[PDB]
Amino acid sequence: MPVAPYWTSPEKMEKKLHAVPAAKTVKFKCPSSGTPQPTLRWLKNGKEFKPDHRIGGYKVRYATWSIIMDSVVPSDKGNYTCIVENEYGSINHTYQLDVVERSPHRPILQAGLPANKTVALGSNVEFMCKVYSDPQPHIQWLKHVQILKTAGVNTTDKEMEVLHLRNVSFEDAGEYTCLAGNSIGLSHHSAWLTVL
Amino acid sequence: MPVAPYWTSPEKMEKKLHAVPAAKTVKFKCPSSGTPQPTLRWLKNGKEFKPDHRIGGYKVRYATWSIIMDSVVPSDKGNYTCIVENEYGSINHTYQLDVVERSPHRPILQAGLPANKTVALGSNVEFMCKVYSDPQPHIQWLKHIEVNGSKIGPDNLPYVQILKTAGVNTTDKEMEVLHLRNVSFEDAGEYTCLAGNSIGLSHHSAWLTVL
Amino acid sequence: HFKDPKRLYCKNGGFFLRIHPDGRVDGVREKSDPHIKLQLQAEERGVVSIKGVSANRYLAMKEDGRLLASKSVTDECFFFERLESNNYNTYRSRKYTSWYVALKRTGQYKLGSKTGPGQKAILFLPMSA
Amino acid sequence: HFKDPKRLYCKNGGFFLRIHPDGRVDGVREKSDPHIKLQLQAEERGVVSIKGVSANRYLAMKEDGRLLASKSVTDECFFFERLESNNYNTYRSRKYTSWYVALKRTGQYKLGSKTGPGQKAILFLPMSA
Ligand SMILES: O=C(O)C1=C[C@H](O)[C@@H](OS(=O)(=O)O)[C@H](O[C@H]2[C@H](O)[C@@H](NS(=O)(=O)O)[C@@H](O[C@H]3[C@H](O)[C@@H](OS(=O)(=O)O)[C@H](O[C@H]4[C@H](O)[C@@H](NS(=O)(=O)O)[C@@H](O[C@H]5[C@H](O)[C@@H](OS(=O)(=O)O)[C@H](O[C@H]6[C@H](O)[C@@H](NS(=O)(=O)O)[C@H](O[C@@H]7[C@H](O)[C@@H](OS(=O)(=O)O)[C@@H](O[C@H]8[C@H](O)[C@@H](NS(=O)(=O)O)[C@@H](O)O[C@@H]8COS(=O)(=O)O)O[C@H]7C(=O)O)O[C@@H]6COS(=O)(=O)O)O[C@H]5C(=O)O)O[C@@H]4COS(=O)(=O)O)O[C@H]3C(=O)O)O[C@@H]2COS(=O)(=O)O)O1
Ligand SMILES: O=C(O)C1=C[C@H](O)[C@@H](OS(=O)(=O)O)[C@H](O[C@H]2[C@H](O)[C@@H](NS(=O)(=O)O)[C@@H](O[C@H]3[C@H](O)[C@@H](OS(=O)(=O)O)[C@H](O[C@H]4[C@H](O)[C@@H](NS(=O)(=O)O)[C@@H](O[C@H]5[C@H](O)[C@@H](OS(=O)(=O)O)[C@H](O[C@H]6[C@H](O)[C@@H](NS(=O)(=O)O)[C@@H](O)O[C@@H]6COS(=O)(=O)O)O[C@H]5C(=O)O)O[C@@H]4COS(=O)(=O)O)O[C@H]3C(=O)O)O[C@@H]2COS(=O)(=O)O)O1
Repeated sequence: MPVAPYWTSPEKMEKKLHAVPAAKTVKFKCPSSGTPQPTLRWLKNGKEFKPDHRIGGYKVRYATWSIIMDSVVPSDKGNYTCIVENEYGSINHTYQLDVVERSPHRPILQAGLPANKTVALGSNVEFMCKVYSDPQPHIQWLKHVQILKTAGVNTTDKEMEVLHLRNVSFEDAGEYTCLAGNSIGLSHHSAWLTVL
Repeated sequence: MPVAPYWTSPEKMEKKLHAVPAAKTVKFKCPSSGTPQPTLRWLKNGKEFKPDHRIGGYKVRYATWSIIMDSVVPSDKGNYTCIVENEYGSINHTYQLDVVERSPHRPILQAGLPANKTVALGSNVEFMCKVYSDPQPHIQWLKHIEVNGSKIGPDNLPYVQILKTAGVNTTDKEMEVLHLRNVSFEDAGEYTCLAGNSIGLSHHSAWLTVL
Repeated sequence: HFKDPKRLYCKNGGFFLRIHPDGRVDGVREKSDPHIKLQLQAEERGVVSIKGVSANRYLAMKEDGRLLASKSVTDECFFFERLESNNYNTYRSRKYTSWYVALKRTGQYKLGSKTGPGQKAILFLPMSA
Repeated sequence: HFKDPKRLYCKNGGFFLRIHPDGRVDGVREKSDPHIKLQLQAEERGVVSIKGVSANRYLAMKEDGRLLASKSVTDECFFFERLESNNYNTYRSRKYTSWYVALKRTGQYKLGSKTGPGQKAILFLPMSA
């Protein structure tokens, strides 16, 4: 009694995108059936996959129509397609794997910024601060202290990377600091404003 | 027809010690059977385990008599015991989990070492270098030379003299300390402790002042 | 980039946190959904507001522990963003300090009052956009 | 610490690399084994000798790809120690550059001539001692 391969557990195939942090073990399954019993094969980005194609390789448990990847890494990012097929038909599902590396550290400020600037009395000057940080960082501008700018709903990160000092005076002369910190630590870069 | 719980797949319980690097997903299983169907529970170091006991918690698949721990960390190091039991008996196996944190970076030298030292002519002096490195690091001691008032060679590299090199003939035991016996105005100068692994190179210098 | 929008992929089922223009909050697996682009802003070290870019609303958790997005900010739109040791993020309400933002494996949120440290619904993975 | 001995736990079955005093090389899962304490020494950046402390011999891979431990060092006792992207280590023979040190899931080594990048046999986890 011929029957083309078919998904036996279609619901456990709903999650097409698997985003995980590195090293996490990932397993994709294609529970299917059909007589005569269908064969199961996998494809990484359309091409033919093979155990030696990744460290530790892959493990295929036909018993559960699944493929397993131990300690996944950026190199594994891609599309994986399972192909269940017998003599009377074929079916296939495709999962998307995305591996995320997290940078759990205090914010990092672009070296060199802000930059010392010497300007004419009354001029206009703008200081810059390029911040990097996985967790949402909180930037704040200081004058040596006097808080001059602080990230938040009132002052979004859009405008926090640049401090504008309009029509300066001998008073505005001094050291400014860009302080940015997240829940892991604090980082800051200073800079000197020289007014003539 | 009563039957005490029993291991159905004893072979896949052979590996009692699971050593892995952090974050790796760990899964312990205790494939067993018995009628009436036995219950499955787990224990971390004898005490009762509970999902809120670890971030992300754990997942138990009775379907396969397994416990799963995603992204494991040092805090998870310990003994894990599964207890399968019904009314006519109980069985239990215990796995050992050990997590190793890896440091994939060029070696790191203890700040401050080696240390500048000013000494009397003829004295004895020893420089020190504390290195850290997951991958086996290769330490080497150098002395910076000047072939004239020139401390730099034509290729824009520094004239140096290898003084000590890690290896089978000079094991890491004695590599963290450089001994300069009975110094002379010649020995005066800058010494460098260079250590590097497959990821990068690190070095700390220091000045020897002889009077 | 901290300044670019992000999508919040919840570990529990792969649902992206979504803010509807009407204020409803739930999840969608579809990466192309027009309401999953969120602008996370820090109000201070470790504390953020989560703003649905398209809906132009803020994710806020009410006292009963239900989610929704206000048109204007309130003390209930602030959460402790924490990069857990498993590398997933957790958004714990700074107001009702024991509850997190979470999604059920069905694409609907989960009452903070029902959220907890060992749960998969609380884990989120920030993704560029 | 890089100066203290280490045990090399092979991902393939949890076997610790062991060097017998007579030169035989294989694996043992028993962490208390008296012959699994190894002294890894660097001969230079990324290259190490692996010496069984007890056996007082060096792990060397012969041309046919079989392992054994010499009483004295030879150009065949040097391997490229590499911390792979998945956090396990691989000891690739510097001489027969395409082969690795590995153990079968049965506790015996695996001929270098049969070792390869995608294999679990080559992955090792260094552990303190
Ligand atoms: O689901 C679940 O549950 C899971 C999932 C996941 O993964 C996880 O989770 S987490 O969380 O952790 O992540 C987990 O996992 C786990 C699992 O589960 C477990 N499992 S159970 O089931 O138990 O439970 C574990 O696992 C384990 C096991 O073991 C398995 O599993 S199963 O079940 O499936 O089984 C797996 O396994 C695997 C392994 O590992 C691998 N390895 S590597 O390294 O590679 O990577 C693979 O393997 C392979 C190899 O090859 C081997 O092994 S080793 O050790 O070495 O490595 C083997 O092999 C073999 C073969 O087979 C044989 N063949 S037959 O045919 O028999 O079949 C051989 O033999 C042959 C022949 O025969 C000979 O001859 S005589 O005389 O003997 O006869 C010879 O031949 C020839 C030659 O060749 C020549 N030369 S030339 O060159 O020229 O060519 C001359 O000389 O001459 C001669 C003669 O001639 S004739 O004609 O005869 O041929 O040789 C050979 C050949 O080859 O050919 O033998 C071999 C060996 O020996 S030697 O010699 O080579 O040395 O086996 C294999 C295979 O393939 O199989 O793979 C495997 C499988 O695969 S899959 O698919 O499955 O993947 O896995 C494992 C591991 O470890 O992993 O455990 C796991 C882990 O985890 S824990 O936690 O536990 O830690 O869960
Ligand atoms: O095959 C294996 O052995 C296997 C082992 C490995 O873990 C893994 O391999 S690995 O190497 O890749 O890691 C792999 O795991 C995958 C699973 O196999 C796969 N399952 S599948 O269906 O076969 O494909 C999938 O599993 C996840 C699923 O969501 C689900 O699987 S299922 O088979 O059971 O359906 C399962 O759900 C969990 C859920 O995630 C837990 N949520 S929590 O927040 O962390 O606590 C938990 O849910 C609780 C909650 O309290 C609750 O909220 S929630 O949002 O739904 O989660 C909800 O509340 C119910 C309420 O209780 C009801 N009241 S009652 O009637 O009185 O009971 C009612 O009011 O309705 C409420 C909600 O209804 S609603 O859904 O409509 O909104 O439910 C509960 C509850 O306990 O059910 O627990 C459930 C059940 O857990 S379990 O008992 O089955 O273990 O588990 C999932 C999971 O494991 O994460 O994905 C796995 C890995 O994928 S990935 O994330 O790593 O990428 O294979």
